Amino acid sequence: RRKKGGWFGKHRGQGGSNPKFENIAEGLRALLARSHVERTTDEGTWVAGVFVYGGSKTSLYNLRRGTALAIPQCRLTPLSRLPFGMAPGPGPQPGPLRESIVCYFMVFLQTHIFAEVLKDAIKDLVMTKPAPTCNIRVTVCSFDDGVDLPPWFPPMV
Amino acid sequence: KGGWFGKHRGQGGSNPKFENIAEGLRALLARSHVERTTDEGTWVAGVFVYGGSKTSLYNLRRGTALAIPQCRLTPLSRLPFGMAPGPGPQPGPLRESIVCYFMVFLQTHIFAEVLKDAIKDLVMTKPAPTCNIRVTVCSFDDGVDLPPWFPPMVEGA
Amino acid sequence: RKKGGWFGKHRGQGGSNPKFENIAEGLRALLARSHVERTTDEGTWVAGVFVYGGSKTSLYNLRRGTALAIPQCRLTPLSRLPFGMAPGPGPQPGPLRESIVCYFMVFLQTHIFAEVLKDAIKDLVMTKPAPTCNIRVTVCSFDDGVDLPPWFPPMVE
Amino acid sequence: RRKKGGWFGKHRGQGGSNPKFENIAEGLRALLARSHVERTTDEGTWVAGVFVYGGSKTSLYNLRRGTALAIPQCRLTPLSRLPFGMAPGPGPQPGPLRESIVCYFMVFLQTHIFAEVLKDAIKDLVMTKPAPTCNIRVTVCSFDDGVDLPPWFPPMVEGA
DNA sequence: ATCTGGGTAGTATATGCTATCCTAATTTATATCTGGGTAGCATAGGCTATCCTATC
DNA sequence: GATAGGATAGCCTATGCTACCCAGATATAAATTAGGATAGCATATACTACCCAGAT
Repeated sequence: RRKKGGWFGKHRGQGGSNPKFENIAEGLRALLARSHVERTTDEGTWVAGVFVYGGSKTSLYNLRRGTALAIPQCRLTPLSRLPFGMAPGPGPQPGPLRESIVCYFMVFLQTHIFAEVLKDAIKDLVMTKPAPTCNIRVTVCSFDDGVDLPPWFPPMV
Repeated sequence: KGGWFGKHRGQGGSNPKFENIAEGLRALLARSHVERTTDEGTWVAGVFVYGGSKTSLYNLRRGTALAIPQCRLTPLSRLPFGMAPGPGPQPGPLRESIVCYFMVFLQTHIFAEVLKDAIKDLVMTKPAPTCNIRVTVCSFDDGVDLPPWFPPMVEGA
Repeated sequence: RKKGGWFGKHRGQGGSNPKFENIAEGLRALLARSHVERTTDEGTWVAGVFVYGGSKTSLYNLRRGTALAIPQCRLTPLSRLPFGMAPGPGPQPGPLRESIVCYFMVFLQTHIFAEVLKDAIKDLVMTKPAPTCNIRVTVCSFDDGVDLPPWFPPMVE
Repeated sequence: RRKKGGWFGKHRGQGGSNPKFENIAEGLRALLARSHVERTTDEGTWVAGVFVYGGSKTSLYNLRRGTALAIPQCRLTPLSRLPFGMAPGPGPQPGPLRESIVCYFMVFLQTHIFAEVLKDAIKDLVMTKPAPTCNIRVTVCSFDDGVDLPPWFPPMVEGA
């Protein structure tokens, strides 16, 4: 048939459970269970995370949602396009405002050891799969200053 | 104004306001020479100007585009909620606030930091609707493998 | 439900049967690995193959398969093996003594092709499980002669 | 006359002492005693089978019982029949499995220089006397390999 | 009272979500591919006179 | 004058030959579910000069 609903009542950030994302999250947290890791931090301030890019859009988004479900203590940026970086060799370099076709999403965590573990787990999860999935590159982040947005200084929640 | 002027997504350039903003930036950036370019081509750090407002951020994006040759910009995107004070419990991992951001990648730690510092100081000189701009030293060891194919690489080299 | 009684087929009716058909097909496929004549001009029986061991039914089936595979062979009926000299200088059994192990004997014309048939039967048995592998095969060389010239020309009289 | 039946005690492949079989065995042994040979092997390996055939059924069963008690190490089997073979004429040939009425029984002897002497004795002593028995031609199997020398289970003497 | 820069509506186009087809072990039948056991025709190895010549 | 000697039984011991119909191991096509992915409102920008009032 056609798309079962254009608009589902879910704005940005309204992400529910789904069997595909459920399986992806289960695989990730099984990979994330290979080492003693902490899902959160006491202060819960976002100064680190994971950078994931490359590959097709529909695979990058699914990987983002899977990382979300696997770590309910994470913060995720939306996908967006990319520009073209510096080319190798002394030639005509591209413009700053140009739009590529490569997508990316960013992860906001608290610590960096766990962020490295998450990046490694995502790398393994991608490596287990073919399709555009392997084209999805992953790198690290370290927001030493902060991505501060007032995180409701933790009481009982 | 309004309507499709025929210009596609990502067709902009010089303007006196962004020219002045970039003059201030480079004047701050010219107080100490740094290796603004890298041999490897791929960069090791990015820029994450967030805060202010969408209009101020877009103006600063243009003022950063026309500021240095070693800079390429993503479209502005929004930021995930730290923890929403609206409801009782914590929001979902995907919940995204109204604070915007955009990404431009700079090699080396000092050159990456000074662009953000100049942006902050310039918006501090400006009125307040833009003083709420804060940036972070998002340094990545493994780096980002951006696509280096410049738009004129189809018919030039 | 249907057992096997006297079908009127005397001692010598080598009628085709799918089990014996495929057994013989496999045998002559194995027998096709060497270039040895299946007959001799004078057609005098001075050699053959000796096959024994395993269950009675396996031995009979192997004999029928060798018959169908080589229409230029002569096959003796099955019977029970004797009690050969086992190790141990004790009360050796009677010379007439017979074991519970069955056997059948093949009468061919030459000896090189007889050894080829022996090896082919060995391989054919070896590629099988069940009591089939219990079947043993050894060679024969009737240098004296099992000659018995018939006087009945069954083709026309 | 005095034809009978019923159980007579002894089982399959068991010799007996009868004057006729005694005389046949004495003749064979006397022929076999003209030249000493290794009637058995130091490891008990038989490399020469025996294929007494021909004659008639009764004259062959009696020859079997006569050869039972004349040779130290022999492995005579129950009697069976023989395949037909050739056909009268160049072209036609009978079936492969077609078996004639000439009977035989298998024996085994160690070494190739005692099996031939057994053949000669079991041929002459039983053919150069009875008309209906003058057709037991022997084709003692002169193998170049071995057979199942120990086809025996541990319960020797039908005991332990 | 002009400066002044500095933010700023009003469209084509890329998104966070929710929807809809190739594949990939994963069973799972599906045929095979050989071994049991089925009887008259044949078959052993025992018997007390039978042998009947066949033989002295 | 019995016997050489095959041969003579006939039920005892129990062999097998012809051909199979079942009784399972053993590959092996074919499904099969299930895990990947590919898609629409409603927002989000980029570009559009221009407004347009701080800001004196």
